Amino acid sequence: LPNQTIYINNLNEKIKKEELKKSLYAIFSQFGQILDIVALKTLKMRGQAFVIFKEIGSASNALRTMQGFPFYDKPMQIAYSKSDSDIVAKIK
Amino acid sequence: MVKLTPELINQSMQYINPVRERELDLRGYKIPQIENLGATLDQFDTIDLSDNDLRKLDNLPHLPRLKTLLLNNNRILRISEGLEEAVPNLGSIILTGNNLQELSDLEPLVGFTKLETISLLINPVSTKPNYREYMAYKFPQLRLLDFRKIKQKDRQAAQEFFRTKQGKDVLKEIS
Repeated sequence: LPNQTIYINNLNEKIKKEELKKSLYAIFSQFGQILDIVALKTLKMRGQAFVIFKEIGSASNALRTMQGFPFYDKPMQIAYSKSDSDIVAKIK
Repeated sequence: MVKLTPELINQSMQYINPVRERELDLRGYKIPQIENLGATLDQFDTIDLSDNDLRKLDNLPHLPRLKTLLLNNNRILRISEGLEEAVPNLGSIILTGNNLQELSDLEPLVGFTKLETISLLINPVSTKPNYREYMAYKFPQLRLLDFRKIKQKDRQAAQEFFRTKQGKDVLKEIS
């Protein structure tokens, strides 16, 4: 069940999404190449993001290392994404 | 291991990244020294030197376009002075996982006029006493430090603290 995409919850909703994405890119760049970041201002993605790494091993290290990190003063809740179909349903 | 050469630059991934900026990927090569970056011809908004073997942040050529430097997981212990003359538009410097030891080692960054984001996570300096307060005071333009905002109240508090006699002594010993 590890996969290349991490799912993050409990993100600070007061942060503008462009800034949120830039900061997510910066903090997660230590783990691997990031192919994309998804963080939309929708109810379905409220307080949430996906970070897609090129390599599964990078996603695993990011999950283990950054679990509970106080990002914009809120501890991140990280998991592997449930499925690619779940990602698609979230952004729809 | 390979050195940073024009050949390496030419073969490396050059692309538009997830935040829509032009990025050069130099990750993972155990590059020991910054050199030959002039060969980029100022094409990049972001240069990613993560997972190399750098001991110094130095030797940057004039690159007005450069806005983000990713330096994760090197061995950096020294930053050269006057780099704002080379990359004046640097907005973010990500130094996560390096070896910067003391607050005084950060003084070379003070000259950057639009440096709004710094990460010094997993560097010994980021656990020193008065770290966040010192950064707010020494870098008044800074907005985001280790992915926590420097808030208005944080700015004011730092300024008021370093105005006091006790605060001035803290500053004196930091030097």
